[PDB]
Amino acid sequence: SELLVNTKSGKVMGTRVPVLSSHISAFLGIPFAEPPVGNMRFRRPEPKKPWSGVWNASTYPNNCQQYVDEQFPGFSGSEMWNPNREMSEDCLYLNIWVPSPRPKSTTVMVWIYGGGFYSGSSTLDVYNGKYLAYTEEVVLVSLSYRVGAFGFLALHGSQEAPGNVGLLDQRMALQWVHDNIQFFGGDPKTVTIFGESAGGASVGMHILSPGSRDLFRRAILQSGSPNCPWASVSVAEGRRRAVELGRNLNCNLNSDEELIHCLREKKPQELIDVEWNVLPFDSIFRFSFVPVIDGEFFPTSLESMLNSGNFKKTQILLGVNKDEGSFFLLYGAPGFSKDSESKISREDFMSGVKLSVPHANDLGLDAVTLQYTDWMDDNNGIKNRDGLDDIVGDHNVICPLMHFVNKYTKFGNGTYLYFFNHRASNLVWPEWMGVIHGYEIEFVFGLPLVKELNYTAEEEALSRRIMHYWATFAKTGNPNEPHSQESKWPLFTTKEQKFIDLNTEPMKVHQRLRVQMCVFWNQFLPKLLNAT
Amino acid sequence: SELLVNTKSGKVMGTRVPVLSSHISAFLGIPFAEPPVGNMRFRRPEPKKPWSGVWNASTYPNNCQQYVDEQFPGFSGSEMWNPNREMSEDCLYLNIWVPSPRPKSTTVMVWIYGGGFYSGSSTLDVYNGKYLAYTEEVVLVSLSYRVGAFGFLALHGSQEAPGNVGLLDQRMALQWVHDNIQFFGGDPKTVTIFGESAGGASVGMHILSPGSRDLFRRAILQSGSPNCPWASVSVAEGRRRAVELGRNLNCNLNSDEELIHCLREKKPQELIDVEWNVLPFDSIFRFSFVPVIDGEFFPTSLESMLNSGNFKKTQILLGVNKDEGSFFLLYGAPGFSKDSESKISREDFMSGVKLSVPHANDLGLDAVTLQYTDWMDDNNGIKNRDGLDDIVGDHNVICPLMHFVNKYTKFGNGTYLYFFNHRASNLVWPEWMGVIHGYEIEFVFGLPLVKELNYTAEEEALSRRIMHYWATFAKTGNPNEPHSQESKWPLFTTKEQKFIDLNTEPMKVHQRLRVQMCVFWNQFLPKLLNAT
Repeated sequence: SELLVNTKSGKVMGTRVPVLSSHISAFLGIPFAEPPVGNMRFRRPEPKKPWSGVWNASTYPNNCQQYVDEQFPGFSGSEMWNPNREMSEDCLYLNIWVPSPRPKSTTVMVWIYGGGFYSGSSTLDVYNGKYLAYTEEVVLVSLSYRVGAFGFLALHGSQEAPGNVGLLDQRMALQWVHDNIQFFGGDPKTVTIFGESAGGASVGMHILSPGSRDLFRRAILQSGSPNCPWASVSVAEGRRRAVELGRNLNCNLNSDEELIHCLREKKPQELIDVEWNVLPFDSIFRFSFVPVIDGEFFPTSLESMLNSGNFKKTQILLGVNKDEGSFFLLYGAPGFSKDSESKISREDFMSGVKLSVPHANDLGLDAVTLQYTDWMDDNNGIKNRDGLDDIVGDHNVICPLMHFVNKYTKFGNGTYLYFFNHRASNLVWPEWMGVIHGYEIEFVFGLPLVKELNYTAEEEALSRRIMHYWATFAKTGNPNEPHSQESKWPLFTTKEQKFIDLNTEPMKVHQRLRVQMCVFWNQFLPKLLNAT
Repeated sequence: SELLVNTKSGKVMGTRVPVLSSHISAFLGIPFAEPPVGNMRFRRPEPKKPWSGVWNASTYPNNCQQYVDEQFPGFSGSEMWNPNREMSEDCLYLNIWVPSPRPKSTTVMVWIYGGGFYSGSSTLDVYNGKYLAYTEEVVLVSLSYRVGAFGFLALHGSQEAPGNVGLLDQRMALQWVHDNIQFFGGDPKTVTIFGESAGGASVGMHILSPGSRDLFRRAILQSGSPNCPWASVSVAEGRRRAVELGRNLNCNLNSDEELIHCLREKKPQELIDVEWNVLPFDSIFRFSFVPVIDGEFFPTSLESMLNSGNFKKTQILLGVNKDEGSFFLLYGAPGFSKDSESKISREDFMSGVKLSVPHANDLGLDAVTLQYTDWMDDNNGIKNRDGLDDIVGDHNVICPLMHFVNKYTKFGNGTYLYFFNHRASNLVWPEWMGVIHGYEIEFVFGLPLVKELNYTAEEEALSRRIMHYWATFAKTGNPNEPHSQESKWPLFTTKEQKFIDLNTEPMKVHQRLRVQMCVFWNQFLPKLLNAT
């Protein structure tokens, strides 16, 4: 049967699903690890023990335990990111969408969801891989991994809670794909891992980590890179936060043994209820439990690795959205509201700057403020709001990605850069937020092809182009069709640094994406903070 | 006789001079101080002893001893600034242009020449006051003062060479005007002192100094302010430079007494030949012997004085030229040449930055470079050349003047600001230098009214407007005619900060002259250098 597959872990039974008036096979909720529960909480994952009989893979699995956004109850804009399944620590599963008839050896794409390492689900409607699998004829896989304290609590030196276990979950899933995707018609030697935000950072982390490199062929990074200021912490800061977490739950802190034991006795929601209390600074775009530079998963500092070419050399495709910062300002900066234009005063502007660059001394804050202020019109509410939006996006997403791309490109085999600036016609978020963090995802997964979702004809066209770029890149290492007559997406080189815009207008090639600001965030500010 | 005047110092005989087909009286070379020679070198000036008989004031006096620019022998562009009379330490004289018939009590204007405190002459063709005196019907006076070591060698604590004696020369001349201008038809209660560059800084210094304030009514500052980074030094740096000067001439350095005695035995040219060797840094727009914050002429620091309103409160008219820095780059920065377009490489750009801000540490140099670099086109030779031109002008002239104007305006009785951006059609300097430091002077003194000098009709018109603005301001404290139909030069206020352009086009009012850069030079950079 087309829905029956015998893998190395056992047999699996999928289900037939309708898609754009046709059908494809879906294998949902396939386990790739032993349930990380009880004494296994915080530990590295262990391979799923093979099973007898047939595993029923017709329904989505549970979502990993996580903080749930209740800022706007009932609002689709925010609830579309919340878990849509029961939460459980027993959540290490993967999903596979296979074309019909089942291929023999076709290109594979593995999606790694984002969510700031503190949230995320492989089961969201926006991640439904059936459209992409069907349209581009690829085997689409979406994995899952532990988030929050569950996946990143880090007490370096201890083997009970070493940290980075969430990244190891991802790796274990990639290992399963490498070992079993051939039975689903996928080519294990042609897998492209791709992800957004924390997922994009994760992809970059696997490119860097010696232990992950051999498990995939190519990579795509959307709005995220390994070197993002929020993507990782030192073992010292990791340790400090783990201890403070224990302190919030009145745990014995005399030893790692007692802290870890005390934390493993807590219900999941108990850890989640105090998760945010361990941040060192009053900040925005900063998350509690994230990857840690441990000297194991990451041999040395990310910067030294990028400088010496200590990473997988292959082709990469990556980019960012025009307004990455608006989401974080709406949720935590004074002056911003979902239902107002959020025109910002000078007061709130400087308050926002302090929140956006928490690690900066006064001189640093002044440098940022000057860099983003138009002194011929400093009380312009719209300029202050947009200036703040740019600061958050440049510092947290764009400039770090540009640093990565430039460092990677010196040793890589091919780079393709994009700048997504189309605001969906059916967005429910206010206009001031612009092209929001994460909203290019729906175009990548082809939601605009479904009439009932209410996108325009140009947005369907844009979605098909993007899906085809992504899949052709996954297949060949070049998003462009060899003999196409269509406009060509140029290769990003150290010299020209070309990139293209991604919207419904005719392709436009540019150069040096936000260089002016990035030189500020990547060269000057760091120098200033280190000297003062 | 119209050419005979009996002053408190004695009688003077002037001469009749032709001007634009008419005539006026001229009293040239009137002594206002005892010749500061011999044991008087470096000392404060003493009043000129009254004389019997008639002083022949029909010819220009000698020019004070000074360094002479020989960079372009024969070239009018540079030689028009060199002394046009015999040089001599016996040079403290003043000149007066009086309308005919002689007025009874008319507005007086006293010109104070610039020249970086190391050069300058009251006798240059561009300072011929006959045009302004004649056209606007004002009594025009031009004074002189000691420059270089002769006027600013400073060994604080010593009374033999206290410093600031060049400023005291100016003051003594202003004292003579106050005491005697009534005999020439001038109103001693309506005198406006005005000057360019070091002369403008001087004007600002008299506004600040308690001992000078009562000697004039209003002031005009052209391309210069008291707080300019090159206009003054501490008593410590002054002392240090005086000692190094002595060291260049192999003087006994055991005591001030011996140093001063050794210096007074040197011929003038001996001091001038080594004057430039005492600068602390490899620099541009920095001069050896300048005014010193002595606690006497200047009660406290200039900044504390400006902050507490410790200065003469009256009306002021001031402004700058579009390209103040080009002159200094041509003469001392790598890559610039008089006969080439001077397109600058990245190499020479950063070399120029180091030369322009000598006091800056590496972080400071980086801050400047980033502030003036277009990273989307960093190898653009024209952008680098112009960027450097802007740096020199903003740091040395414009931003310091904007700081002064904003601080002064809080306590003053009326401010009028201008931005001179017309490049004379007959300029001999290359095009890349633009609207050069000092080239608004010829329009202020009305040279464009003389056909033989080859200016256009619009430049004659511009000159008349400017002369009329200057003279009407001198007379009333407002450059505008009460019931004129002409376009009005708005008052600069703390709130609106309005200013006008000065060119051959219809008047255009603007606001916040180069605020973006000035906030960098007046608030940020100083904070950076103090913290690091």
